[PDB]
Amino acid sequence: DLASLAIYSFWIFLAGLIYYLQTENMREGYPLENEDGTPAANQGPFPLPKPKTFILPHGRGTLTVPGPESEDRPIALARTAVSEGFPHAPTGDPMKDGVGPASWVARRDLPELDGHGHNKIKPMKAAAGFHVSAGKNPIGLPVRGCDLEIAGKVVDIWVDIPEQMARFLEVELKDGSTRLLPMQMVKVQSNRVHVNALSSDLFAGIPTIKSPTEVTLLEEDKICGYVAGGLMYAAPKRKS
Amino acid sequence: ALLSFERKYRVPGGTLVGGNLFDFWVGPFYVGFFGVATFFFAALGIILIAWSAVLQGTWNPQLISVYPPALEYGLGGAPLAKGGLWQIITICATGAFVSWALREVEICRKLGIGYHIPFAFAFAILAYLTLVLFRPVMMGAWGYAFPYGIWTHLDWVSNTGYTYGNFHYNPAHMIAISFFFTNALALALHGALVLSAANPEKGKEMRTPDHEDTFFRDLVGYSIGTLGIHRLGLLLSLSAVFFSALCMIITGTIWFDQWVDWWQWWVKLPWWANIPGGING
Amino acid sequence: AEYQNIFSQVQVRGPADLGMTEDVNLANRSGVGPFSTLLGWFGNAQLGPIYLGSLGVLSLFSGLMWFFTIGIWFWYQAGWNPAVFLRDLFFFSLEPPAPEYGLSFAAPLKEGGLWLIASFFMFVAVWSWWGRTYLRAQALGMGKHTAWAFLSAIWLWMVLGFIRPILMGSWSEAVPYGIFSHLDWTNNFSLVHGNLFYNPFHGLSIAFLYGSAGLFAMHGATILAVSRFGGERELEQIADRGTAAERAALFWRWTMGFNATMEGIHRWAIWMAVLVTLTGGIGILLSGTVVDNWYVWGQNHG
Ligand code: BCL
Ligand code: BCL
Ligand code: BCL
Ligand code: BCL
Ligand SMILES: CC[C@H]1c2cc3[nH]c4c(c3C)C(=O)[C@H](C(=O)OC)c4c3nc(cc4[nH]c(cc(n2)[C@@H]1C)c(C(C)=O)c4C)[C@@H](C)[C@@H]3CCC(=O)OC/C=C(\C)CCC[C@H](C)CCC[C@H](C)CCCC(C)C
Ligand SMILES: CC[C@H]1c2cc3[nH]c4c(c3C)C(=O)[C@H](C(=O)OC)c4c3nc(cc4[nH]c(cc(n2)[C@@H]1C)c(C(C)=O)c4C)[C@@H](C)[C@@H]3CCC(=O)OC/C=C(\C)CCC[C@H](C)CCC[C@H](C)CCCC(C)C
Ligand SMILES: COC(C)(C)C/C=C/C(C)=C/C=C/C(C)=C/C=C/C(C)=C/C=C\C=C(C)\C=C\C=C(/C)CC/C=C(\C)CCC=C(C)C
Ligand SMILES: CCCCCCCCCCCC[N+](C)(C)[O-]
Ligand SMILES: CCCCCCCCCCCC[N+](C)(C)[O-]
Ligand SMILES: CCCCCCCCCCCC[N+](C)(C)[O-]
Ligand SMILES: CCCCCCCCCCCC[N+](C)(C)[O-]
Ligand SMILES: CCCCCCCCCCCC[N+](C)(C)[O-]
Ligand SMILES: [Fe+3]
Ligand SMILES: [K+]
Repeated sequence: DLASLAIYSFWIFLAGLIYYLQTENMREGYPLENEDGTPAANQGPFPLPKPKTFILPHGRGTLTVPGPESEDRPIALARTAVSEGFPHAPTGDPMKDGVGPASWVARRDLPELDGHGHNKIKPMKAAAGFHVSAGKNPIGLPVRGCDLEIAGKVVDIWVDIPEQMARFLEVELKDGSTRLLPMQMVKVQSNRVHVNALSSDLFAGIPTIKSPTEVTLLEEDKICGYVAGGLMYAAPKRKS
Repeated sequence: ALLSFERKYRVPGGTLVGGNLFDFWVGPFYVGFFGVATFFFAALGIILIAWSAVLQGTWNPQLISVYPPALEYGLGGAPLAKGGLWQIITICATGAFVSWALREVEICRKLGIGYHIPFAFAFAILAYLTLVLFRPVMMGAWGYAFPYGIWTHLDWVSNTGYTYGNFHYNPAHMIAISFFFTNALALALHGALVLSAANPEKGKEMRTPDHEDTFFRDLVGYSIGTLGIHRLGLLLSLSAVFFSALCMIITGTIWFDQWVDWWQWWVKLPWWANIPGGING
Repeated sequence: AEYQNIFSQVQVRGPADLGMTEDVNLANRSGVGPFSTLLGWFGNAQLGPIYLGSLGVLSLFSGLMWFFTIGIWFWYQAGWNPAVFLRDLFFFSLEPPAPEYGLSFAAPLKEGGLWLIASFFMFVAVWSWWGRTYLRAQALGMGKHTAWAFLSAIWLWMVLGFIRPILMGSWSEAVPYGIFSHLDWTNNFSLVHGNLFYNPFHGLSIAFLYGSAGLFAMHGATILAVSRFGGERELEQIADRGTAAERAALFWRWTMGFNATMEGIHRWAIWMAVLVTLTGGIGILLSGTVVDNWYVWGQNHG
């Protein structure tokens, strides 16, 4: 009957839908590789889809995927075993080298832009009309790391203009330079901002931005990666 | 085999138990101590289900069914073939699910991400436990739990529901359903919105999140925003499960009559109880 | 302890955002509403503007009239007594014509006619709201994913109120307008068709419904977990994959052995959700038209 036909057709549709969905989700990261960067022998049963091209706004070009994959940066790790599937040890200081949970991707070294082509994120001092509208204003608070020592002080908030939200705290260190801290990695308290991921001595090693009133996607990745990496790599200097 | 970008993240560390002893992968899968624990609990549980099938006399996946002890056993143990297997399989399931969650926690730690995913999963675990552990214990017997079979668990859902009349009238169930439906509505809208911006009309440039906010303001006068919508899907999905668990935990324990009758507390409030007219006068 | 990014710690506000212009007729946007600090702990604080063209006004007027037609029936059933109106609010019901009227428009106001009027208004409200989801996307140069998704919901609604009654040859088959009565209708529908648990389209619909909650819990949780690297800026992660997108992928690859992309997760999402009402509408449409009893149908596989 008709119900039998409908249910049989539906499962055929669903198998086709799943094939389409899985292949769409292979537009990044594939083909799979061995640990040494060469193509793996076993790619599995789904082939790569035909490329699509996204047209990016404001003259930034296009992206075509899938396309040739590469890291575009050195990776300071080495095998710890003679066969596949074991961890790779940092060959230096993993925080400075940007590996493990301190990792960063070689994103475009330009700022993300809003829909009018202005910088998406700006220090609040240069964002006209923007101010703190609720909650404890962090500006002026001392900033404490997980060693319980003061690492610096908050001198601004960087804000997402189109979405109206706090993205980073700008923190000045003892030497008078500043660093960005991801808003999602600080706790604003009544008398301080507390940063569990980093001990005070690691603040200076947070990657710097090249221009003081904008941050490029590359730089946001280095900064956020470095701070998150501290949860694993500053664990010896943390504490209670 | 590794995704093209994967190697830099495969460093040592993050384990909760065992240091480096189980810090490795098998293909794509991370192991860890809790991966070993998962494999053990799951393997045992699956073996025991296969045995329960031999004892039941079938291999058809649509008939295999492991039933908990009948009610006469209360909270005691029961022979294997008469509820005991269920009891052990359930311990194994709990073991495997909790172990899955803790293994997710290890993966979070190695990757330097938040713990939100295992936290969310724990809500599914708590719903499962409400049905097989908490509610049975409070009601005084394992036999109030559901059986492990594809169609038999549906018989349990139907029989349990209609024990209280039309189960639609359980008010915590109404709230639960509201969250499930709202969740799906939000999921449809979120997926469509992102895709409608990433994949604009032919030859146009990708839209921005400013356009996604704009689309929603234009449509309904409000846009929750890109951070908000992810908060929202999380809240709606977890609230739906919270209220599911709640609607069951109260049923057969604090309320055990027909759910339709619970609503009489509103109808009978003194100020309008006796006014003639309407449906209830 | 560690901040979790469920609620914001600090709100910021700037000039009201009037939005992108693209091909939109600006004469038709309102001005901004108030700002809600309350909302702003969780999402955006800003309310409005909204767009209100001719279609918008039609949809709103029609929808209001649907709602008021029902409410006026409720006041009548209440004997115009406010106390009875509130006491019995969930028990009132505006019911479709009896089966003897078939698909005719001939039933008196009190015994079906008013249900039809309320329904006509709903039909206009929803379909003009649909045209609006298409047109607001079009004016901004956006894909039509929202209107396509909304159409899957419309399908179940249309089946329940309009297509299934038409094929069964009577309006008495349609859902009544009331809180409790629509639940009674739903229970009854299942009993009358031999228990919907045996309808395979209903089981699929459930699997997608539960699947939607699983996936949004997974996906919402995942984005929040990588929000420390800008994860929720999904369109730019699509355009230019960052460490947020990579860590998210790998969480899942390591956990369950495969993973999505930042764009493709949204394709898993839209389909998981639309398959709920898609499968659902099919299931309901077949009930009584082609299959009188799902237990019986299931015994015959076909
Ligand atoms: C799927 C099979 C059944 C069905 C079975 C059930 C079951 C079972 C339950 C509901 C529940 C609901 N159903 Mg129903 N319901 C059906 C089809 C519908 C249709 C329709 C087709 O137009 C509507 C409008 C509703 C509406 C409703 C709401 C009263 C409620 C929560 C819905 C929600 O969260 O969704 C989306 C969420 C949104 C936020 C968008 C919509 C917002 C509002 C709430 C909808 C307006 C409805 C009405 C005008 C409100 C009047 C309130 C006062 C009288 C003023 N149902 C079909 C016929 N429905 C739950 C409930 O609590 O009932 C008491 C419940 O447990
Ligand atoms: C005749 C039946 C009654 C009725 C009787 C009941 C009964 C009885 C129950 C419900 C419950 C529910 N009802 Mg009801 N309900 C009715 C009608 C409805 C209608 C409707 C439109 O009419 C709707 C929408 C609902 C919706 C709901 C939900 C609130 C809830 C189910 C989800 C849940 O608990 O998730 C929770 C999620 C889980 C339990 C899954 C847990 C997963 C675990 C952690 C992991 C599994 C791993 C797996 C084994 C791995 C395999 C390995 C492979 C690699 C994949 N009901 C009718 C009136 N309803 C249930 C509820 O609240 O339960 C708490 C419940 O018990
Ligand atoms: C939640 C409230 C009720 C319940 C009420 C219903 C109702 C009503 C329906 C189902 C249906 C299903 N239920 Mg149930 N179900 C319950 C609890 C469970 C549990 C559990 C471990 O707690 C499991 C594993 C299942 C599993 C199932 C599937 C067989 C089916 C589709 C689910 C789905 O797609 O979800 C979403 C999926 C995910 C989030 C991931 C997908 C997981 C896969 C599909 C699960 C396969 C599990 C496998 C068969 C178990 C074998 C274990 C082996 C030893 C490995 N239910 C409780 C008792 N369930 C539907 C059906 O068609 O039944 C025949 C149906 O109509
Ligand atoms: C005793 C009850 C019966 C039962 C009888 C039914 C009946 C009858 C139906 C379902 C349907 C469903 N059942 Mg059932 N079902 C039972 C038990 C269950 C159980 C369980 C036991 O755990 C579960 C989990 C479910 C789950 C489900 C859902 C998967 C499915 C509805 C999906 C949906 O999103 O609809 C909600 C979405 C909509 C209704 C779309 C509405 C869209 C329109 C366009 C919105 C208009 C809004 C309006 C204008 C108001 C605006 C107000 C605003 C504020 C502006 N059922 C038992 C066996 N079930 C439905 C289905 O598809 O079955 C296959 C259905 O018709
Ligand atoms: C894929 C399936 C899921 C789905 C998807 C979905 N729904 C959608 C869409 C999509 C993709 C939309 O694009 C569309 C939308 O605009 O979303 C914001 C919509 C929508 N889904 C809606 C509801 C809805 N969806 C539901 C379900 C689902 N939607 C499924 C789970 C349900 C359930 C679960 O029952 C409901 C109730 C609406 C919010 C919206 C469609 C809006 C619409 O059609 O409006 C017509 C009506 C009006 C314009 C006005 C109605 C009048 C009000 C009732 C007035 C009440 C208040 C008033 C202030 C009272 C005044 C009285 C005083 C005088 C005292
Ligand atoms: C809390 C919100 C929703 C949700 C969230 C959620 N689920 C999740 C997660 C999250 C955040 C994960 O991180 C985790 C995951 O890895 O997904 C890919 C998961 C998951 N949710 C799953 C299933 C699932 N979730 C469900 C529901 C939900 N999950 C909620 C609606 C359901 C329903 C609704 O029925 C099911 C079936 C799994 C795919 C996965 C967890 C996998 C896991 O724990 O692996 C370890 C265990 C095994 C590999 C096998 C154990 C075998 C047992 C020992 C024996 C079988 C006993 C069982 C009781 C038989 C019952 C069968 C019958 C009922 C038919
Ligand atoms: C406070 O008092 C006032 C007066 C101010 C207002 C109060 C109002 C109240 C209390 C309103 C309450 C409304 C309620 C409770 C509404 C509940 C609605 C529900 C639960 C609806 C559920 C399902 C409805 C469905 C499936 C409807 C489907 C309808 C269609 C598909 C439309 C079909 C169109 C038809 C039949 C018309 C065809 C006509 C022509 C001419 C072709
Ligand atoms: C049996 C096969 C049916 C399942 C196919 C589902 C694909 C739906 C998506 C349509 C998008 C088409 N595309 C790639 C040209 O954009
Ligand atoms: C319905 C549940 C989700 C559908 C399952 C699709 C799983 C695809 C597995 C892809 C294998 C990927 N890889 C890279 C390991 O080859
Ligand atoms: C004493 C606790 C009472 C809580 C029960 C209320 C359940 C209502 C369900 C939510 C939908 C509300 N509604 C009908 C206005 O749409
Ligand atoms: C924008 C999301 C709208 C949230 C409302 C969803 C319907 C839930 C039903 C009533 C919720 C009752 N609760 C939990 C607040 O007590
Ligand atoms: C009769 C109801 C049918 C509605 C089904 C429409 C599915 C829409 C889901 C999005 C797919 C659209 N697109 C353009 C990506 O192909
Ligand atoms: Fe998303
Ligand atoms: K400023």
